Amino acid sequence: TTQSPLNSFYATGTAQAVSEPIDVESHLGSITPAAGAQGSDDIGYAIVWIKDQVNDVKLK
Amino acid sequence: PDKTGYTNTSIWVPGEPDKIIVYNETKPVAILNFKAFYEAKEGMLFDSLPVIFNFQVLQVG
Ligand SMILES: [Ca+2]
Ligand SMILES: [Ca+2]
Repeated sequence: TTQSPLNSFYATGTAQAVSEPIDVESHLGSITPAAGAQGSDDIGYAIVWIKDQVNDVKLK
Repeated sequence: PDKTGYTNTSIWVPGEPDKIIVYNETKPVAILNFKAFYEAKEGMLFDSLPVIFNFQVLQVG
């Protein structure tokens, strides 16, 4: 009568990667010496947000 | 001005206390005092010629 191939069974899921691993927002400052002067000053900072299940980051 | 030694202190030209340069503020300053030793030429009469000094910065740190 009917001979089934016994293959018509399926299960399906989805995957996505919609975000980059890091986000960088800058809060740097300024360097204001006189002409030819020597000095040092703190510039500011830069926030590096870490995204989903990211544990170690290697940057350049 | 916000320290013990510099409460209400001034800076003035040496030997001339009435010429105050800095008063209760932070202003790095240097004072150069000029003194002349001269021999006028015999018989020369002159009125208003200038004496000119030029300063040239060479290095800064
Ligand atoms: Ca220099
Ligand atoms: Ca991870």
